[PDB]
Amino acid sequence: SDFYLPGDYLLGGLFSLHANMCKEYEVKVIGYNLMQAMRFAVEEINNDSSLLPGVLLGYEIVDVCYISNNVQPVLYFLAHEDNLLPIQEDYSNYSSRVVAVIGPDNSESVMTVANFLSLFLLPQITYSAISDELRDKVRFPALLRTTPSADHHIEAMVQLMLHFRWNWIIVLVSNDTYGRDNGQLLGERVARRGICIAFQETLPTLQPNQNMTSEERQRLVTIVDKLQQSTARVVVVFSPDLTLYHFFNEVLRQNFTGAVWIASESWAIDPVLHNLTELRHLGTFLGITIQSVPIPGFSEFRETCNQECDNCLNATLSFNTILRLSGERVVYSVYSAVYAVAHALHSLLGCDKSTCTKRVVYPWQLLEEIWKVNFTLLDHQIFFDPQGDVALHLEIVQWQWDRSQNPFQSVASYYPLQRQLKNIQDISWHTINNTIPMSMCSKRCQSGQKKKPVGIHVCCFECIDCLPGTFLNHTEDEYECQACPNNEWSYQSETSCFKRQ
Amino acid sequence: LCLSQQLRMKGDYVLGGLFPLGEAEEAGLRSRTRPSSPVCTRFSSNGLLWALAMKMAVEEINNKSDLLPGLRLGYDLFDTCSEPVVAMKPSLMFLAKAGSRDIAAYCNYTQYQPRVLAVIGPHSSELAMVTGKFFSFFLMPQVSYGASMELLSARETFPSFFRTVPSDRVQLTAAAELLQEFGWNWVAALGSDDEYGRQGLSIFSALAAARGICIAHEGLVPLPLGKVQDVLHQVNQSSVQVVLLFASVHAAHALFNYSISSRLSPKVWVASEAWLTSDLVMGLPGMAQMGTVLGFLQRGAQLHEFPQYVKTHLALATDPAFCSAQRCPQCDCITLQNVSAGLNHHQTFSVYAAVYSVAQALHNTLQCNASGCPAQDPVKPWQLLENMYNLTFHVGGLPLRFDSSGNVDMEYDLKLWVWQGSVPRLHDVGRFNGSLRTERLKIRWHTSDNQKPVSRCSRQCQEGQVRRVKGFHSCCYDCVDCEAGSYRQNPDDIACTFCGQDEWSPERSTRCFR
Ligand SMILES: COC(=O)[C@H](Cc1ccccc1)NC(=O)[C@H](CC(=O)O)NCCCc1ccc(OC)c(O)c1
Repeated sequence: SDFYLPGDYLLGGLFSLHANMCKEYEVKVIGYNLMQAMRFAVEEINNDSSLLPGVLLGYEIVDVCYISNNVQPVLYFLAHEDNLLPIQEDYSNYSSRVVAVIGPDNSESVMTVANFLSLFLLPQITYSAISDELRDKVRFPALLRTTPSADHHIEAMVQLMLHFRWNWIIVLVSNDTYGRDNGQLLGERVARRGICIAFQETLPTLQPNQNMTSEERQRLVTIVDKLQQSTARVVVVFSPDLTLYHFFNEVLRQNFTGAVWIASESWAIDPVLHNLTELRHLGTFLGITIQSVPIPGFSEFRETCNQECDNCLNATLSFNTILRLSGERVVYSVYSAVYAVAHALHSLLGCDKSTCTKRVVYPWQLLEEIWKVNFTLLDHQIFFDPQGDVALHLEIVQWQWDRSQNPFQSVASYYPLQRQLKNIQDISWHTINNTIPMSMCSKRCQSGQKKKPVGIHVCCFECIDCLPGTFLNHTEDEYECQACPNNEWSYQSETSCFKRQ
Repeated sequence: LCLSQQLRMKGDYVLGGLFPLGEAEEAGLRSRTRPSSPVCTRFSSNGLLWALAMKMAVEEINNKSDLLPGLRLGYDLFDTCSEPVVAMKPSLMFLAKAGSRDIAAYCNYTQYQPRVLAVIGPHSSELAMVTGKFFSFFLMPQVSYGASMELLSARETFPSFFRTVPSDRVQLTAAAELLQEFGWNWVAALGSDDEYGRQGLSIFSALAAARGICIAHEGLVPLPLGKVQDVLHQVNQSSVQVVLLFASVHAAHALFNYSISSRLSPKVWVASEAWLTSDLVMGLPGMAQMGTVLGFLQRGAQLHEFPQYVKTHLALATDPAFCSAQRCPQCDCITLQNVSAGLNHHQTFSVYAAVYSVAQALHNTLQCNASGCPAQDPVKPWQLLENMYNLTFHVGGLPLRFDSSGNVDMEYDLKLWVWQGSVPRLHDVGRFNGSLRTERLKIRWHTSDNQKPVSRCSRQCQEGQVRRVKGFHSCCYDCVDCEAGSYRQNPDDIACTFCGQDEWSPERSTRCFR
């Protein structure tokens, strides 16, 4: 079966093949996609004799669907090649069954596994796990990431909002860590830049295979009513995919329309949500996700417990169509992780193009070398920042429903080293004549008209005329009028005084 | 002295124990280049106190004939220096088979044979989570003092976790009841910028919505500067008189230091328990000006005989004859000057109760008769778990119970600060046990006239007044009486519209006239 491949050195791999024995949960297309992606990467590294001569690089993979089973595969990886694991004060001389772990992708399990591997300094590389706290190298010394942090995703969202001049947004968060942490981070970012959150609401956790209770329905109805009556028409959503199927259906039942939906990286590229026909009525859908880099030759390769999957092929055979139309966005992270380990291992052995002077690779030395690699894959430079991140490009996409076209159209590109949004193309809006959608708390005031705040939000203000005898000096202040000199007057709403007795 | 060597005790069954016998050197916090186990040397009194308290509890269980008759119950204590890295090693040691130094990997562990029967868990909630995720896979029963986070109550991830301290949700439901019963609706909630305060904010935000309390601002205050200025500025721009401060000690200290520095306004403060025991916070000289301070505090019996026991055994520990009877340096260099400050800490009871619980759970599992135990095979952890999940037991004569969420049912006192001049003292105002009772007439307020402050919002307007939504979740309204000379326009619109050159209309008018 696919899940095991021997070699001279072994890599451990953790992938979530099922949602939340993991087989009891629903199979996820992207998880199996990445499962096969790692296989293609290791196939390439075994083929190319120039990268690792005289060495076979093996792998072993185990399913980690959710927070449930994470302890088992870590203990299974760390064993001393015969299921033993000695308790030591110093592991400098210890041979673990794998030299590195391509770790999970969901933050809770990533942290759970990292806390355990930290003892041995076994290098862990995680793909698409975002939580910013993973930048702490004192708390997590052994962890690196082939993905931009949540910081960069939120910054991309903020710069998109600034470019199209949206001051007035609604933030929706799932009832768990992914929603809460990113909601707080967005709250930090937004306030400093002149954007205002109209309100924040926690979505109730629901599942498409489960009947909605009347209490949850009333909660959702309340949220949608708040949406309906508010003037803020930009909606940012931080949630796993599964919760949304009910939510949007309820949104459809109440005839809501005209919003701009900004999807966070957890659901910005979901085929299943994309498949629903009626979302076209709800306005433009935008999302942020890592940029497509085409892996050459990849697609026609894809065509003692918890190491199996029965549903994967049958469930994937359909959505393989959308994958074939899509841009392979997350595959490159796994590809680059495996290649990074390969180069670090090659240099650790001091190996030539000819042969390697083989030595017992104690993982801490491989971590020490992994910190130092710097090289090109598919014309993109990969090297690790001191915090452990790799600078992949981020991309903003619009959902496109002309079927058999590319379903996720690129509209902008975000560079993290420059922390900048660039190369913005046309976005086809829902508006009556394809004009940029508008959302502010109040309209811009007339000339000679001072601003009077309505509440805590700086974004909200009334307009009030400056009275005769006063003028408004926009260049120095705008929230209060200025009195005219000792022999001058003014015609109410005007920018300057005039001489009069 | 000879006191480290007492941290291990043989028996027919053994309890593992995790305590912060030492503290990490805050100035060093050495980063690691090679995979060695970190070591700590800085001593701390309270961790050793809890350790002695555990020793006392197990000694009591051994002395008495009623529980575990004729069996010898032992213990095995290890130093958790607040680091997950340090805490993990003894966590693995607990599971190595007897006499061995090895922990074999298996696909399942109901078959397995660890060397301790139960683990008395770590104090802090972060270590509680880290160690619980590990232990629960083996179904090792973990009983924790200290750790109060509500996330640990979830059985889908922590099936073997119990604790002898109520979780934060009890305290926050008491706070919500306090807000509702006093009639306040318009409040600001600040949590410390650590997972304790942040998760507390999540819990309180969920609880308040069920009762009509609308949070004007939901902020976080940093642990160790403009951030506090911004947070307090937004709280001050809100017309809020009541503030919930669910914070760690240093964050509250910083917040009040700056508030005094900024001549902040007085306000009602609702206190986290961690802050409420405010010896280093209440000493700030300006504190008296900040307004009235209330909070919910645990009530429970003290381990009255503990200080005498500590005196006795530290006196014995320096007797060279006693030395005729391993894992911590500077533990053998401790004398009463170092320790005799924390002897009254109530955590000692929670530790004490914890030990008792496991003993009782074993006693029920063995089904030992009052005259002696029946013949039995060595009891396994997952055999304890099923009996422990619904336990009732007596500690110091007080009854206690575990419900299936793993928490103990325990009541709370409402505490108010009273100012004897420059000296603040805690005083008792009420009780909470699932419903709230308060001596309302005994409270003294900070306002000049000694009357209750008002903090509430209109949740409905009337007569078609002009409406504006407010609150972090948009659940309050502020209503405006549109002035004569302009009229409502659409009854849901944000603002009024003016009449024509020769037109007029009354106050609150929905129409324009001549
Ligand atoms: C707690 O997990 C979350 O809330 C969500 C959803 C989730 C739940 C359980 C297991 C996996 C994911 N996490 C994320 O979206 C993480 C960020 C992080 O979690 O640090 N970025 C992954 C984006 C591409 C993705 C690949 C595989 C997927 O499934 C196999 C999947 O769903 C999404």
